[PDB]
Amino acid sequence: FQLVNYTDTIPARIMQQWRTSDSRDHTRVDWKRPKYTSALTYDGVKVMAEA
Amino acid sequence: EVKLLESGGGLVQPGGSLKLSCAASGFDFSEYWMSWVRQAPGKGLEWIGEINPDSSSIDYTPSLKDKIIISRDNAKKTLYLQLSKVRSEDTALYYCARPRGNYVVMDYWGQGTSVTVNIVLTQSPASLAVSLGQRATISCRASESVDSYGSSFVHWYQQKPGQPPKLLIFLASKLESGVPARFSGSGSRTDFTLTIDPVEADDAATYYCQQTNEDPYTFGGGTKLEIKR
Ligand SMILES: *[C@@H]1O[C@H](CO)[C@@H](O)[C@H](O)[C@H]1NC(C)=O
Repeated sequence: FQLVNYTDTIPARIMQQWRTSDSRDHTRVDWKRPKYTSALTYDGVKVMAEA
Repeated sequence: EVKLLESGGGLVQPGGSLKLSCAASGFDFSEYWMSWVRQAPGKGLEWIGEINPDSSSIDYTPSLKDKIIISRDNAKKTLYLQLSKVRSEDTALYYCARPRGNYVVMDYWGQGTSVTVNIVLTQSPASLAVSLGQRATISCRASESVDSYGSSFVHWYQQKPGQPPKLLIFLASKLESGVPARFSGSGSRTDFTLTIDPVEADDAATYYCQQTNEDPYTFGGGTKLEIKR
């Protein structure tokens, strides 16, 4: 089962946004093997922000 | 593995145009960002610019915008740098590199090509001679606080004469892939320290510690390593 299509337009836009925010200065622990829990974390913080 | 090869360098007349290509192999250039950085002969490095995979935002320095153009090709996985109206300051070594600000583990710099027409990071010492099989120590002092969110975003690289600076140590506590277990890093918030154990003969180069925590992204002064015999 798959939840996140990483190449779909709004998800790949979010992907490009955090890749650019990485490549501008720096962030924490690295990438290229993602997790769906991090996607749920991002979407839950977006839920709290919209609320 | 990750491999980058630059081509098109050499000599160029003053006032003309120049196009340098950089081919990649072993990774996906259509997702990973690219960067280009110049280095004068005998001086420190200087970041020319960076470009994303989708070719939507290409950033550069504010003082070299009218003479640099960065493009890329994800189908051929090759980056292209175009320079117009070259001057006497254009005689330098350019270097194409993978995303170094983005991913510290996937940080890798290509060989580059030679073209012939406040945070203060102090290295310690300027020059030292260590024998083979020993352990050398190189210190670095920062004028401002480079610590952010618990991690010290400082990279330690080694550049030789004719060889590009390979990213040896990332984030002051992790060793890069491909390099053997012969270099470690430590320090705290004003003083960083790179240790080499054991000392080999091929490690005789110039070590540089560079921090990119905030603007401006400075580079180290350069500390040469001499192998005793
Ligand atoms: C998932 O992404 C691929 C790659 O672009 C696309 O071809 C496909 O239509 C997408 N599927 C959905 C359901 O969006």
